[PDB]
Amino acid sequence: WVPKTRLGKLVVEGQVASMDEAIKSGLPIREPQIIDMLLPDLEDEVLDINMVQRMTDSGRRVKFRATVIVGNRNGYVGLGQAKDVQVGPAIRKAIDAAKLNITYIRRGCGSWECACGLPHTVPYEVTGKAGSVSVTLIPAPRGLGIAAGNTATKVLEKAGIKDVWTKTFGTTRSTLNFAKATYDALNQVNVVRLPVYY
Amino acid sequence: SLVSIDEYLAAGVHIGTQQKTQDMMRFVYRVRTDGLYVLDIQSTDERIRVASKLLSHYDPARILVVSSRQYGQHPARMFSRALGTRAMLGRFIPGSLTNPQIHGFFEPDVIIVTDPAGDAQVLKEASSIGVPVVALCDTNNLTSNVDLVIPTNNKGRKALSLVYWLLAREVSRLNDTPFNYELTDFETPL
Amino acid sequence: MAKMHTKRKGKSSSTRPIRTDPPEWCKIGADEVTTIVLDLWKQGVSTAEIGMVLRDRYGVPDAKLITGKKVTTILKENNVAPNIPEDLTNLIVKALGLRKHLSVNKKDVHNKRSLNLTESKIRRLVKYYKQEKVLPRDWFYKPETAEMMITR
Amino acid sequence: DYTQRPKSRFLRVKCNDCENEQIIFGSASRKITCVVCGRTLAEPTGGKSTITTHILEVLE
Amino acid sequence: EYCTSCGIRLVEKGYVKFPCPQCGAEIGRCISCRQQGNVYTCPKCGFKAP
Amino acid sequence: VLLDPLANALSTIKNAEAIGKSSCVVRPASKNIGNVLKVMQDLGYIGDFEFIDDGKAGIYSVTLVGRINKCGAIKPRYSVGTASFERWEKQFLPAKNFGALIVTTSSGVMSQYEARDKKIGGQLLAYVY
RNA sequence: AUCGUGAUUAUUGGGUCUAAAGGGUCCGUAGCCGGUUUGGUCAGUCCUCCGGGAAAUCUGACAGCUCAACUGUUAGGCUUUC
RNA sequence: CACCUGUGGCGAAGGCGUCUUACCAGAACGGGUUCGACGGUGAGGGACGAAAGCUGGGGGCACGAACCGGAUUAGAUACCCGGGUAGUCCCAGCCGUAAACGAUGCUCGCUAGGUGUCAGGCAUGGCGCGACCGUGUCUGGUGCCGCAGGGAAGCCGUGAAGCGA
Ligand SMILES: [Mg+2]
Ligand SMILES: [Mg+2]
Ligand SMILES: [Zn+2]
Ligand SMILES: [Zn+2]
Repeated sequence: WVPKTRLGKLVVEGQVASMDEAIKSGLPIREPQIIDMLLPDLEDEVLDINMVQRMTDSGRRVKFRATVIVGNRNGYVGLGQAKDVQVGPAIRKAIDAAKLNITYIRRGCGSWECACGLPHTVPYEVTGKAGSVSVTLIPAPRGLGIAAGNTATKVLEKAGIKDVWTKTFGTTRSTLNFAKATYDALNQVNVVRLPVYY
Repeated sequence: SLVSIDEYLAAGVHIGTQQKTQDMMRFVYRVRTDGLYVLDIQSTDERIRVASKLLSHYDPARILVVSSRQYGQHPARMFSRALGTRAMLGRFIPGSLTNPQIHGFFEPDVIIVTDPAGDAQVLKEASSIGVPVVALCDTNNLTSNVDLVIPTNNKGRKALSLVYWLLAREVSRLNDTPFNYELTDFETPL
Repeated sequence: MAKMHTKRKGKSSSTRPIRTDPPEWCKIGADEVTTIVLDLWKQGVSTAEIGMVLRDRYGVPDAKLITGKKVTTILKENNVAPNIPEDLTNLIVKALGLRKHLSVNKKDVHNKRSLNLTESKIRRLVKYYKQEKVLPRDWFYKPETAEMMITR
Repeated sequence: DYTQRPKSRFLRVKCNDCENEQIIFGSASRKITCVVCGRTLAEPTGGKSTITTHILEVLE
Repeated sequence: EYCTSCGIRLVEKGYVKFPCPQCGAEIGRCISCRQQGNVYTCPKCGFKAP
Repeated sequence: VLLDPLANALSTIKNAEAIGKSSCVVRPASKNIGNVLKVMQDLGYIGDFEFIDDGKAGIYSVTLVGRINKCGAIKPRYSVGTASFERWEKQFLPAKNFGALIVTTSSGVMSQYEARDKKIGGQLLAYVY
């Protein structure tokens, strides 16, 4: 594998080992073959195989919009989807796109009933809205599980979040918007302004 | 002022545009009767000195300089030769900083824009990659996705040559680079 | 805010400055201004332009700042006030003139609506004043009989 | 600042005939004739009144 | 991680980190404070630019 | 017509925080407005505030130090007892010990943590976090 | 059938430009919502007290039915919102 | 009742274009003017309410449902063309509906900007340095452009479909 950008040269030199220092570098993480060495423990799951099509003069174009979400079950998770003529190349392109979009989300115990403080649930209440699908990340008591959907359980188990209550608004049929709104909520987890004394 | 205000009056630097913006009020000191609003020349030299202090913290071969106008084209090339900075005078490819497989690929650390409104694509590309940019606005410019503002007339040939020579000499003195270029080199061929 | 019956908001306010004291550049006294107010009232001049003529030809910045009393306070103190407020009298006077005009132009429906709006303002003023005991509880605004210029 | 100020200002007009030390408001809505003898100090314009005699000094 | 114009966290993609143009101390800016030109004030040297 | 000045002030603070403006003016100041601003200042969410009188109800020159996320009035001002704060906290607030509810009480106006310490309740006034 | 699903009755907690949906406009009662401010009261409200709010069913444990449900004691709940 | 005429104006909306006069009303603008919360919205209820239609009296140039005739076409009970009644107009009432639309109810505070033009006010340069016209600026309307914001998007965007009451 030939690194191409400055981040690839830095990771091949050994200066950047984990993705946190790469994000601290501030450069664009464009090569899919950098995060695999930075995080060899990356895991992902295909979230749907919804087969799109398209109209032509003679026949009908066919593609696959398979989406795969990537996390590490510790506090890092990312979103990524891709399409191509075959399910294999489509899912592999989605895996390439997802690993470039991994982010670090800080976690704790902000539940009204839970009082542990050790990171097992969302730090506080946040929202994720991709399309009309919206998800609120209300904290949950420890040792309880995710009070969300099956794809929500997959995405939040990839992201490392353990116990959460949620709620869904709008047309929840689109699994792609469900994954993207969960991503938006997790990104709003670590963007709200916290007190300096906390 | 490091250079006398009479020189800025003569060189056309203080001439702006008949219409100004509300965010450019802080760099304007007085409305002229003609319509063209004169900028703050002391503020212009202050911004130039602050940018040269900021540009002196980095090597010239990591800086990026872009320009679009013909009148800003020659002094941009003079800046690129006198510093070694990779300039993009003339037409600009939209995917130079991004698009690693494209010709003209670059991974800078600071961006310089000769005119922020005209060089909008470079501003969007720098904002996408996340590179702070020292810009060169005018009386009818907005500083969106701009880190540092240089209030000078970018539509005057003499003003552009004088401002580019001032920035070049200021940076080259701050970073102890040998600067043997003179303003006639940066002056546009008349 | 919007007006009472037209929603055309406006900001042509009279900007009175923050003055907690009487004038320091004027030699006018409280007795002089109260005498001027009483004489102008006996001439037949309403309180809206009494202060205006005080502030224009005598340059009096405000009667309350110097005398400590507004125009109507001086009017009540000297027994030189009307039995009905000037705003209610003005609205009733305009309504009577508008009704006199509308009794010969029965096609003038726009001014019929204008009369209705002024009637709404008149009932609003009467409701406020009966709330604050300025006018009697049993004296309702009769638009045909008990609406004359001096009501008794 | 945060407080509002009276952009319209007073004057110190001096009477052209009786030399009265009268005071007039600048944005006069009425013909401010002289208090004492015979004069009209300024006429009521919709904006700023047009003064006919000397202004000794514009006040606040 | 804390902007000098808003103080919000630079967890999103597109945060620019740069030293001061007057003293060299690090000053941060977000997309909203950079798209909208929010004035940033350096807490050490007091430098204020648009 | 102006008929909710505390909610207007908190909406202005919300707008100023959303734009990230360090300072903003507060439309006509009130005593409960000053009490809410003082309790919010003691919570550390709001920096500074001064009553600059203008021959009117009075206004504020509030220096927002960038510590809040959203703050509006509580309408209706619900009656609350010492054993009735946690449901309002679970409704408005995002997390335990995160953000406070401005409460008005006969002892004084204060966040519901200090009200629970006082063991006296009353009417909810607002919420800030 | 009915509850939940369904924030598909939505005070919490929905919408109403183009998807069902702003009344043609407007005036306007009951209702409802209401400026800053000194002075007085304390009715809603607030903390507290005292008379109540039958047991039963509810929750937990103890005790005893072999575990169990279940019966008794007991600490809570409801009884509500006088 | 043309051109004049406008991505102008006034009006609660419907709506209003020859001119003169009388009557009336609102607005914005200026205001160290009078008043002191007198305010917003508002189911019921009330008035206004385009055009068509209806009732009674007029008027009828033009236009023009119906109707009659001439073509078109397979047919034409239609488009086309020739006549042309009711009607359009006025006077006195009724009905009370429109895609009565901005498909956006009304009131308030709040929130980057650039950008016409209109009323008023205000500075200044010119103006036969006068009646007048230019640029700047505050306020209130009247349009386009659009960041943030939000929406499913078209989009909206201090004149919200933004954020609260
Ligand atoms: Mg008709
Ligand atoms: Mg409507
Ligand atoms: Zn815990
Ligand atoms: Zn005289």
